[PDB]
Amino acid sequence: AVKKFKPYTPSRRFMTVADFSEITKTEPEKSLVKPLKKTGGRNNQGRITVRFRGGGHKRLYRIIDFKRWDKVGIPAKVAAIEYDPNRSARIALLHYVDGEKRYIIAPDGLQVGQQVVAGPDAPIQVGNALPLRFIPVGTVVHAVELEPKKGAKLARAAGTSAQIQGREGDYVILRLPSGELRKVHGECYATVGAVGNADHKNIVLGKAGRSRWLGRRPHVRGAAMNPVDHPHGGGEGRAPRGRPPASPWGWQTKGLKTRKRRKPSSRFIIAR
Amino acid sequence: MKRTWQPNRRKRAKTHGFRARMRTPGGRKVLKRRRQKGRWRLTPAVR
RNA sequence: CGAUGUCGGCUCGUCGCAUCCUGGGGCUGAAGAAGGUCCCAAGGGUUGGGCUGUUCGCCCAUUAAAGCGGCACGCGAGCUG
RNA sequence: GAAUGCCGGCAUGAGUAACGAUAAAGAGGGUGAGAAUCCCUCUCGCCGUAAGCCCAAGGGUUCCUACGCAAUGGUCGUCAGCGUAGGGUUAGGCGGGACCUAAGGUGAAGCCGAAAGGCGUAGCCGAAGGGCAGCCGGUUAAUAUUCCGGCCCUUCCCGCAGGUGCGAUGGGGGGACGCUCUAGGCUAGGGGGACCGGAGCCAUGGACGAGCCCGGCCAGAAGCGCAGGGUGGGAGGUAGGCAAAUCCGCCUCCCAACAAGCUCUGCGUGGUGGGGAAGCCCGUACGGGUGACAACCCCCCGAAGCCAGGGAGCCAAGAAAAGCCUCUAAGCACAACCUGCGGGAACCCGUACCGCAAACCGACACAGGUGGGCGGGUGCAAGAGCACUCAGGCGCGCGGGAGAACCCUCGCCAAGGAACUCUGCAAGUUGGCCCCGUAACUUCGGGAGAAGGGGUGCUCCCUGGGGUGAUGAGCCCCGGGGAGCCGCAGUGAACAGGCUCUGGCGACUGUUUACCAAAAACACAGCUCUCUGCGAACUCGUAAGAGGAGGUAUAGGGAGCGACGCUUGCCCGGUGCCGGAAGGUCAAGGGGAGGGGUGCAAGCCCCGAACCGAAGCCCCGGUGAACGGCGGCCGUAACUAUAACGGUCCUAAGGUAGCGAAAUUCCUUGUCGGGUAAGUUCCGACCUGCACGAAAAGCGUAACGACCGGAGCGCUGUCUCGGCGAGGG
RNA sequence: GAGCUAGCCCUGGCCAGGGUGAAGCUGGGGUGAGACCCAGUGGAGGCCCGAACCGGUGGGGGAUGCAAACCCCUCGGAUGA
RNA sequence: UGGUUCGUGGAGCCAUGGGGGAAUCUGGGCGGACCACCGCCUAAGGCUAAGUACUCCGGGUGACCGAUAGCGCACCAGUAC
RNA sequence: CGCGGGGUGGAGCAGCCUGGUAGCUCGUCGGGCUCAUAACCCGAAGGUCGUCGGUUCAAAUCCGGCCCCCGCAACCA
RNA sequence: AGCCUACGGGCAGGCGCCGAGGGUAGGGCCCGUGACUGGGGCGAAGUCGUAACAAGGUAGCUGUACCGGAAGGUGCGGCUGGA
RNA sequence: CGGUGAAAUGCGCAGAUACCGGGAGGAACGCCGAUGGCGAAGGCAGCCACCUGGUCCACCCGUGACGCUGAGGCGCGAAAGCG
Ligand SMILES: [Mg+2]
Ligand SMILES: [Mg+2]
Ligand SMILES: [Mg+2]
Ligand SMILES: [Mg+2]
Ligand SMILES: [Mg+2]
Ligand SMILES: [Mg+2]
Ligand SMILES: [Mg+2]
Ligand SMILES: [Mg+2]
Ligand SMILES: [Mg+2]
Ligand SMILES: [Mg+2]
Ligand SMILES: [Mg+2]
Ligand SMILES: [Mg+2]
Ligand SMILES: [Mg+2]
Ligand SMILES: [Mg+2]
Ligand SMILES: [Mg+2]
Ligand SMILES: [Mg+2]
Ligand SMILES: [Mg+2]
Ligand SMILES: [Mg+2]
Ligand SMILES: [Mg+2]
Ligand SMILES: [Mg+2]
Ligand SMILES: [Mg+2]
Ligand SMILES: [Mg+2]
Ligand SMILES: [Mg+2]
Ligand SMILES: [Mg+2]
Ligand SMILES: [Mg+2]
Ligand SMILES: [Mg+2]
Ligand SMILES: [Mg+2]
Ligand SMILES: [Mg+2]
Ligand SMILES: [Mg+2]
Ligand SMILES: [Mg+2]
Ligand SMILES: [Mg+2]
Ligand SMILES: [Mg+2]
Ligand SMILES: [Mg+2]
Ligand SMILES: [Mg+2]
Ligand SMILES: [Mg+2]
Ligand SMILES: [Mg+2]
Ligand SMILES: [Mg+2]
Ligand SMILES: [Mg+2]
Ligand SMILES: [Mg+2]
Ligand SMILES: [Mg+2]
Ligand SMILES: [Mg+2]
Ligand SMILES: [Mg+2]
Ligand SMILES: [Mg+2]
Ligand SMILES: [Mg+2]
Ligand SMILES: [Mg+2]
Ligand SMILES: [Mg+2]
Ligand SMILES: [Mg+2]
Ligand SMILES: [Mg+2]
Ligand SMILES: [Mg+2]
Ligand SMILES: [Mg+2]
Ligand SMILES: [Mg+2]
Ligand SMILES: [Mg+2]
Ligand SMILES: [Mg+2]
Ligand SMILES: [Mg+2]
Ligand SMILES: [Mg+2]
Ligand SMILES: [Mg+2]
Ligand SMILES: [Mg+2]
Ligand SMILES: [Mg+2]
Ligand SMILES: [Mg+2]
Ligand SMILES: [Mg+2]
Ligand SMILES: [Mg+2]
Ligand SMILES: [Mg+2]
Ligand SMILES: [Mg+2]
Ligand SMILES: [Mg+2]
Ligand SMILES: [Mg+2]
Ligand SMILES: [Mg+2]
Ligand SMILES: [Mg+2]
Ligand SMILES: [Mg+2]
Ligand SMILES: [Mg+2]
Ligand SMILES: [Mg+2]
Ligand SMILES: [Mg+2]
Ligand SMILES: [Mg+2]
Ligand SMILES: [Mg+2]
Ligand SMILES: [Mg+2]
Ligand SMILES: [Mg+2]
Ligand SMILES: [Mg+2]
Ligand SMILES: [Mg+2]
Ligand SMILES: [Mg+2]
Ligand SMILES: [Mg+2]
Ligand SMILES: [Mg+2]
Ligand SMILES: [Mg+2]
Ligand SMILES: [Mg+2]
Ligand SMILES: [Mg+2]
Ligand SMILES: [Mg+2]
Ligand SMILES: [Mg+2]
Ligand SMILES: [Mg+2]
Ligand SMILES: [Mg+2]
Ligand SMILES: [Mg+2]
Ligand SMILES: [Mg+2]
Ligand SMILES: [Mg+2]
Ligand SMILES: [Mg+2]
Ligand SMILES: [Mg+2]
Ligand SMILES: [Mg+2]
Ligand SMILES: [Mg+2]
Ligand SMILES: [Mg+2]
Ligand SMILES: [Mg+2]
Ligand SMILES: [Mg+2]
Ligand SMILES: [Mg+2]
Ligand SMILES: [Mg+2]
Ligand SMILES: [Mg+2]
Ligand SMILES: [Mg+2]
Ligand SMILES: [Mg+2]
Ligand SMILES: [Mg+2]
Ligand SMILES: [Mg+2]
Ligand SMILES: [Mg+2]
Ligand SMILES: [Mg+2]
Ligand SMILES: [Mg+2]
Ligand SMILES: [Mg+2]
Ligand SMILES: [Mg+2]
Ligand SMILES: [Mg+2]
Ligand SMILES: [Mg+2]
Ligand SMILES: [Mg+2]
Ligand SMILES: [Mg+2]
Ligand SMILES: [Mg+2]
Ligand SMILES: [Mg+2]
Ligand SMILES: [Mg+2]
Ligand SMILES: [Mg+2]
Ligand SMILES: [Mg+2]
Ligand SMILES: [Mg+2]
Ligand SMILES: [Mg+2]
Ligand SMILES: [Mg+2]
Ligand SMILES: [Mg+2]
Ligand SMILES: [Mg+2]
Ligand SMILES: [Mg+2]
Ligand SMILES: [Mg+2]
Ligand SMILES: [Mg+2]
Ligand SMILES: [Mg+2]
Ligand SMILES: [Mg+2]
Ligand SMILES: [Mg+2]
Ligand SMILES: [Mg+2]
Ligand SMILES: [Mg+2]
Ligand SMILES: [Mg+2]
Ligand SMILES: [Mg+2]
Ligand SMILES: [Mg+2]
Ligand SMILES: [Mg+2]
Ligand SMILES: [Mg+2]
Ligand SMILES: [Mg+2]
Ligand SMILES: [Mg+2]
Ligand SMILES: [Mg+2]
Ligand SMILES: [Mg+2]
Ligand SMILES: [Mg+2]
Ligand SMILES: [Mg+2]
Ligand SMILES: [Mg+2]
Ligand SMILES: [Mg+2]
Ligand SMILES: [Mg+2]
Ligand SMILES: [Mg+2]
Ligand SMILES: [Mg+2]
Ligand SMILES: [Mg+2]
Ligand SMILES: [Mg+2]
Ligand SMILES: [Mg+2]
Ligand SMILES: [Mg+2]
Ligand SMILES: [Mg+2]
Ligand SMILES: [Mg+2]
Ligand SMILES: [Mg+2]
Ligand SMILES: [Mg+2]
Ligand SMILES: [Mg+2]
Ligand SMILES: [Mg+2]
Ligand SMILES: [Mg+2]
Ligand SMILES: [Mg+2]
Ligand SMILES: [Mg+2]
Ligand SMILES: [Mg+2]
Ligand SMILES: [Mg+2]
Ligand SMILES: [Mg+2]
Ligand SMILES: [Mg+2]
Ligand SMILES: [Mg+2]
Ligand SMILES: [Mg+2]
Ligand SMILES: [Mg+2]
Ligand SMILES: [Mg+2]
Ligand SMILES: [Mg+2]
Ligand SMILES: [Mg+2]
Ligand SMILES: [Mg+2]
Ligand SMILES: [Mg+2]
Ligand SMILES: [Mg+2]
Ligand SMILES: [Mg+2]
Ligand SMILES: [Mg+2]
Ligand SMILES: [Mg+2]
Ligand SMILES: [Mg+2]
Ligand SMILES: [Mg+2]
Ligand SMILES: [Mg+2]
Ligand SMILES: [Mg+2]
Ligand SMILES: [Mg+2]
Ligand SMILES: [Mg+2]
Ligand SMILES: [Mg+2]
Ligand SMILES: [Mg+2]
Ligand SMILES: [Mg+2]
Ligand SMILES: [Mg+2]
Ligand SMILES: [Mg+2]
Ligand SMILES: [Mg+2]
Ligand SMILES: [Mg+2]
Ligand SMILES: [Mg+2]
Ligand SMILES: [Mg+2]
Ligand SMILES: [Mg+2]
Ligand SMILES: [Mg+2]
Ligand SMILES: [Mg+2]
Ligand SMILES: [Mg+2]
Ligand SMILES: [Mg+2]
Ligand SMILES: [Mg+2]
Ligand SMILES: [Mg+2]
Ligand SMILES: [Mg+2]
Ligand SMILES: [Mg+2]
Ligand SMILES: [Mg+2]
Ligand SMILES: [Mg+2]
Ligand SMILES: [Mg+2]
Ligand SMILES: [Mg+2]
Ligand SMILES: [Mg+2]
Ligand SMILES: [Mg+2]
Ligand SMILES: [Mg+2]
Ligand SMILES: [Mg+2]
Ligand SMILES: [Mg+2]
Ligand SMILES: [Mg+2]
Ligand SMILES: [Mg+2]
Ligand SMILES: [Mg+2]
Ligand SMILES: [Mg+2]
Ligand SMILES: [Mg+2]
Ligand SMILES: [Mg+2]
Ligand SMILES: [Mg+2]
Ligand SMILES: [Mg+2]
Ligand SMILES: [Mg+2]
Ligand SMILES: [Mg+2]
Ligand SMILES: [Mg+2]
Ligand SMILES: [Mg+2]
Repeated sequence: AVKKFKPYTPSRRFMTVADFSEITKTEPEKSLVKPLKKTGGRNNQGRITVRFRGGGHKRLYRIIDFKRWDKVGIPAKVAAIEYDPNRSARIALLHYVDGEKRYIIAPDGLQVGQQVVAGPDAPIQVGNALPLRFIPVGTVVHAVELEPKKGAKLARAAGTSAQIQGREGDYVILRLPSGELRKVHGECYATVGAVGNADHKNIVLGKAGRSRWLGRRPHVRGAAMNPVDHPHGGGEGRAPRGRPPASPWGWQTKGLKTRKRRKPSSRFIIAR
Repeated sequence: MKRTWQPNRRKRAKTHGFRARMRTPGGRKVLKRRRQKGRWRLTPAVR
């Protein structure tokens, strides 16, 4: 349940902050993990590439175990649920009985002291990683690989979930959070359970401040630019965009599909 | 009000310096053009 | 067109008369008072506000009257804008 | 002889404008060929969270002294930041380097590019960040944490003395961190004192008095003392920390739970060293002496600074590396490393001076700009605000008279109060604190400082709380009640809201046309559409590579709308986009019916129709919070008027809700109603909407606005309608 | 050529003094348990007044200027985009 | 595709980026599509003086200048600024 | 004052470009159905094609002139 | 600073609180009134349609929601005052 | 092929309708079923488990008048509607 404010100043009657009750008494982070400073940058080697980024609070990166085949059959116990500012979801600190400490994406219902195992064994309960080959049909799964032994690259944001629908030979088909039925390999590891912190959907920023704090700089409409800047720009008061709506670079923005149709990955995709 | 020339030995040396001219092939001709006409100073005198 | 600043207001005026008043006068369908119209007459005077950027105009309260025009639609090396 | 010609010279305006903040000068005396302008003294004025001190950048001899005044100085000049010459900058501890890393730059391996060159892991470079050992005084005309004096430290290298498995750029810990609010004890700084030490002074009516005036400090090893920060100690087992570890990490019983103990700071006191006024006397620009054998004590206020890696709360979740401690690997365990002592060795660069400005950036000795620290006292509730004033520094490098117009900047005014005017533009009224008291509306926060009021000084009396002192006096912080005094007036000077009612737009804080526009424009939280399943879409680049992102549909891009409430209607005919293994057309290519050129012929060379031939287009469907569009003419009801009703025509469908003479209305100052004595503006209505209308959104909406309009109260030189006075010209 | 200007990255600094008083904590109340209501504490916020600081709203001055954007009064923000 | 006078032209020759792809004297290219005849050369490796171009440099000469001319500089000029 | 569309039976539209034909729907008139009306069924009439000319053998039709009606335009100072 | 007939007294007079009332400012309730506007009742033979009463020719009524010149229609659920 | 009183719109030679096989998803639970049952009403239906309330019978065991109603308040409250 996201916690709300009273209108003692404007832009707090709408502002909403996430419930931080599941974050246990581990508010500062864990060294020997998180060894990296995050490189702040909006631009590649010079020019800006993705527009309207900059500012925002300073962040240290938490390194996350997406390769859960490192520790097959080696259990761990959850000792912390922590805040990762690099992500929409929360992270969980695993103490392996092996002795090594690792961060993981924190699923829904995962509580502290619960132990979690990875591998072909490690029964079907939240937090455990298995290959998609062994997980029963109809179960809910996150942290899914698309190709085996390349890293978890699916169903990682808050509240997201992928559902196993069936098998075709050595491939398993998944309903992805978009609704796309994608046919991904059987040996791809994937962590059972939904992601959780699904209330990230409901948080209202209240003001421009919380966007600037997250590094979202003000987005400028093409209607208010000039014909040298944007296709929509120019004219006297509030031109109605005078053409099929386009990007600053000319490509149309409403309906024009932009994936390569000749992709080799198109014969693994079934739905929207 | 604040004007254009806000001096800095660091900036002047690292921008208009001999070791900066010698990196780029464009700045190498700046030295060629100045030696061939007889400039007493190929570089802004930075101290 | 190698530059003649444009409306309106303000300040300062000055001139024409085909005269709004005051002065003189003929006719009147002028009894008297108040009028009408025409002639002589410019010496002087020709209000304060509401609306509008406005000139003009419509109003309000008066007045002897609340005149029309010219002067680069007088006047920005005088003002405003 | 002309080209607003080029170059140089000299004229006119003209002894005219000006001489650079209205902080302000007067006299006496020196020097001097020459003094308003240089030096000295007395008097006056100005700054004083600076116009005063200390740094950094930048400037580069401007610093000090001697001799000088051609030019520089907006005048003069004996003066100078000016000319000639000489002198002056002293570091193991300050800053930087023989240390480290951040962004970024660079770059062996590697990738890429016609060439030049573009990337790029490790590494290297890269600093107000991390690390690291000096405090107090005195000397020079000019340097000092640099020289000197006292006290105190840091690295090495070489020796002896005592310990231990020693030992890496490798493993681990630590370094190491946000914002806001803050608790305890200190310190910096400050106020008072009958106490202590001092030259001196009793003036002009009074005072020989706990009188006046001035001063009552600084640093300081170990040891203590007081605050405070960091840390648990054993045993096993151990697959992880890319070899190995006894170290770290993970389990499992035992022992404390705590600063008890180990360190580590800070602050006092500490052997001892040093400083030390006012006033008086002199040979200088400047300092010297005595005052002193100086005293060097006690209270109170007290930080934003210290203990510091303190605590609490919150979300927007808060550098890296080296030094440092520990662990082992080669090797080595005669080596080596640790602790204590002794001796010796400690290099390079900066160091003057200006430094909110006459020395920097503005062509100028330019009213502009320039980052960090100290920035005293008194009063006003507080405060870096305001007024005066310590220390300190200035009177701004043209002056002297006059007392016109006119101008700037001021001050005041009879009666009237906006009649001024585009507009109360400007100017004025209000103005601090305490206490009453406060409407519609409201999103229940607000609106609110609504509005509108009252008290404000001084003296005397009684009396309630705290803080530091022991519960007490004292010093300080807040209060309550009573009785009186004076003036026109008590925030007695300076700093310090005019208020209300009602509309438009925009929700709001915010951004914008450096240098005529700050807005109703932009942005904004939030809504919707659409693309993108990850070597994502999109963006830069030929490429490599990179952003997106060390992200993964609750994510990322693009587009529009722009809090919030109630809503967003019909048209897919044309355009865009989306979906259609049919069909038509369709280029290269395949294919060869058939024909041509040469050969004596094998042959060689040309064309060349059926037919097979993609995307695209045509065709078929869909789609509006995609581009867009959303009718005309007639007649009809109990008087007149109008038309709920009907007829016909066309369209892809013919504007629904909600608004409406509006930021939209031409005719138009439309017509009614309200405000006025009078209202082309304003407000409320009607609807004949030239030419509103639903995300280029529609209608509303509390709060908000240096936005735009209308009105009213208070007040006023805006005006009737001017007058007087002041200072700079 | 980014020593002016715009944006972003790395690393430091600055924001006197007052007001208002959100969440949360303690106690009392309420209930069958709650919701919730009271005080006391607490000190939130692109909150309020207002210096430094950052701007540049209205007017006046300036116009071969002190100044190729200045000066005076007035004014906005001033813990945050 | 480029070069050549050749801009697709009857478009050869000479180089080529792309696809297919031989032969060794009875072998191969060329003589401006092409075919026959008649002739000329012998590709898919390389080197090679001299004659030719220029004038930082020294000399000779000038119906060249003579300090606003002649080089931007006759002068300590690529200086001051 | 300009540019281009239109005036056709009582109403609303066709027919014009390509001349010899004026058609559609409603309405009017007469008769059916009903008890009567509306609805419906059957059968009829009705147009100087805005006026003035000239073109042709012949004009709603083609060409000019006026009178009406509709739409756009009327800018830069 | 006055006047008194028996004076550490009396009167006149002065000051102070309260004070009817007048003024200023903001609220509460009520009454009249206003261009225009909503709906109501009645009125004469007006216009449009036929919703309900007979299975009223679509059984009716209802709460709600949306739409339509208007009765009204339709969606969801309910009722017997219907079969 | 759909559909109807009859038709039309519509769907389909791009391969519809009818048939088979597999897959996805959502809603409601046929037969039992009733003139039934349960609940204070609204209302409640495939099956399983857990947590849970009301209620009936016998035995006449204990308390022993603790009882009835109920303005307020409080909770529940079909369908439609709202975030
Ligand atoms: Mg680290
Ligand atoms: Mg880079
Ligand atoms: Mg670069
Ligand atoms: Mg935008
Ligand atoms: Mg624009
Ligand atoms: Mg551009
Ligand atoms: Mg364009
Ligand atoms: Mg363009
Ligand atoms: Mg002209
Ligand atoms: Mg001329
Ligand atoms: Mg006359
Ligand atoms: Mg007369
Ligand atoms: Mg007369
Ligand atoms: Mg008479
Ligand atoms: Mg007469
Ligand atoms: Mg006016
Ligand atoms: Mg005129
Ligand atoms: Mg005149
Ligand atoms: Mg004229
Ligand atoms: Mg004129
Ligand atoms: Mg002028
Ligand atoms: Mg004028
Ligand atoms: Mg104007
Ligand atoms: Mg103006
Ligand atoms: Mg001539
Ligand atoms: Mg000449
Ligand atoms: Mg000229
Ligand atoms: Mg000249
Ligand atoms: Mg002269
Ligand atoms: Mg003179
Ligand atoms: Mg003159
Ligand atoms: Mg003069
Ligand atoms: Mg003068
Ligand atoms: Mg001066
Ligand atoms: Mg003398
Ligand atoms: Mg420095
Ligand atoms: Mg320096
Ligand atoms: Mg200089
Ligand atoms: Mg010099
Ligand atoms: Mg000097
Ligand atoms: Mg001298
Ligand atoms: Mg001189
Ligand atoms: Mg000389
Ligand atoms: Mg001079
Ligand atoms: Mg000067
Ligand atoms: Mg002399
Ligand atoms: Mg000198
Ligand atoms: Mg060395
Ligand atoms: Mg060395
Ligand atoms: Mg180094
Ligand atoms: Mg290193
Ligand atoms: Mg190369
Ligand atoms: Mg490089
Ligand atoms: Mg380095
Ligand atoms: Mg370095
Ligand atoms: Mg450093
Ligand atoms: Mg440092
Ligand atoms: Mg140091
Ligand atoms: Mg000095
Ligand atoms: Mg010293
Ligand atoms: Mg060891
Ligand atoms: Mg070591
Ligand atoms: Mg480490
Ligand atoms: Mg390390
Ligand atoms: Mg001290
Ligand atoms: Mg002290
Ligand atoms: Mg004494
Ligand atoms: Mg005396
Ligand atoms: Mg003292
Ligand atoms: Mg001490
Ligand atoms: Mg232990
Ligand atoms: Mg190991
Ligand atoms: Mg403790
Ligand atoms: Mg000590
Ligand atoms: Mg002394
Ligand atoms: Mg002295
Ligand atoms: Mg802390
Ligand atoms: Mg390193
Ligand atoms: Mg240590
Ligand atoms: Mg020095
Ligand atoms: Mg110095
Ligand atoms: Mg300073
Ligand atoms: Mg200067
Ligand atoms: Mg200078
Ligand atoms: Mg200048
Ligand atoms: Mg000066
Ligand atoms: Mg200033
Ligand atoms: Mg400054
Ligand atoms: Mg201070
Ligand atoms: Mg002070
Ligand atoms: Mg006082
Ligand atoms: Mg104050
Ligand atoms: Mg301070
Ligand atoms: Mg003063
Ligand atoms: Mg002084
Ligand atoms: Mg001066
Ligand atoms: Mg006076
Ligand atoms: Mg007056
Ligand atoms: Mg008066
Ligand atoms: Mg008045
Ligand atoms: Mg007026
Ligand atoms: Mg007037
Ligand atoms: Mg106004
Ligand atoms: Mg004003
Ligand atoms: Mg006042
Ligand atoms: Mg009110
Ligand atoms: Mg209001
Ligand atoms: Mg309030
Ligand atoms: Mg008040
Ligand atoms: Mg108000
Ligand atoms: Mg007094
Ligand atoms: Mg105490
Ligand atoms: Mg104290
Ligand atoms: Mg008083
Ligand atoms: Mg004031
Ligand atoms: Mg308003
Ligand atoms: Mg308006
Ligand atoms: Mg501007
Ligand atoms: Mg400009
Ligand atoms: Mg503004
Ligand atoms: Mg919205
Ligand atoms: Mg790039
Ligand atoms: Mg590209
Ligand atoms: Mg990439
Ligand atoms: Mg990245
Ligand atoms: Mg987006
Ligand atoms: Mg999106
Ligand atoms: Mg918009
Ligand atoms: Mg907008
Ligand atoms: Mg509302
Ligand atoms: Mg719409
Ligand atoms: Mg359409
Ligand atoms: Mg379409
Ligand atoms: Mg279509
Ligand atoms: Mg279509
Ligand atoms: Mg298509
Ligand atoms: Mg072909
Ligand atoms: Mg062929
Ligand atoms: Mg095709
Ligand atoms: Mg009628
Ligand atoms: Mg009709
Ligand atoms: Mg409609
Ligand atoms: Mg309009
Ligand atoms: Mg008025
Ligand atoms: Mg009126
Ligand atoms: Mg009116
Ligand atoms: Mg109105
Ligand atoms: Mg209207
Ligand atoms: Mg609009
Ligand atoms: Mg729209
Ligand atoms: Mg809008
Ligand atoms: Mg509106
Ligand atoms: Mg709105
Ligand atoms: Mg509003
Ligand atoms: Mg505003
Ligand atoms: Mg604002
Ligand atoms: Mg207003
Ligand atoms: Mg005046
Ligand atoms: Mg005067
Ligand atoms: Mg004067
Ligand atoms: Mg810059
Ligand atoms: Mg910059
Ligand atoms: Mg505060
Ligand atoms: Mg509270
Ligand atoms: Mg606060
Ligand atoms: Mg604020
Ligand atoms: Mg504000
Ligand atoms: Mg303020
Ligand atoms: Mg400061
Ligand atoms: Mg600034
Ligand atoms: Mg201004
Ligand atoms: Mg402006
Ligand atoms: Mg101005
Ligand atoms: Mg304000
Ligand atoms: Mg403020
Ligand atoms: Mg060619
Ligand atoms: Mg060719
Ligand atoms: Mg050609
Ligand atoms: Mg050719
Ligand atoms: Mg080839
Ligand atoms: Mg060949
Ligand atoms: Mg050939
Ligand atoms: Mg040949
Ligand atoms: Mg030939
Ligand atoms: Mg040949
Ligand atoms: Mg050869
Ligand atoms: Mg060769
Ligand atoms: Mg040659
Ligand atoms: Mg020569
Ligand atoms: Mg020359
Ligand atoms: Mg000569
Ligand atoms: Mg027609
Ligand atoms: Mg027609
Ligand atoms: Mg009939
Ligand atoms: Mg009938
Ligand atoms: Mg023009
Ligand atoms: Mg134009
Ligand atoms: Mg007595
Ligand atoms: Mg009395
Ligand atoms: Mg009273
Ligand atoms: Mg009263
Ligand atoms: Mg009273
Ligand atoms: Mg009275
Ligand atoms: Mg009253
Ligand atoms: Mg009341
Ligand atoms: Mg009323
Ligand atoms: Mg019915
Ligand atoms: Mg019926
Ligand atoms: Mg019925
Ligand atoms: Mg219903
Ligand atoms: Mg319907
Ligand atoms: Mg029903
Ligand atoms: Mg019935
Ligand atoms: Mg029945
Ligand atoms: Mg099937
Ligand atoms: Mg579905
Ligand atoms: Mg039960
Ligand atoms: Mg019994
Ligand atoms: Mg429901
Ligand atoms: Mg719903
Ligand atoms: Mg709705």
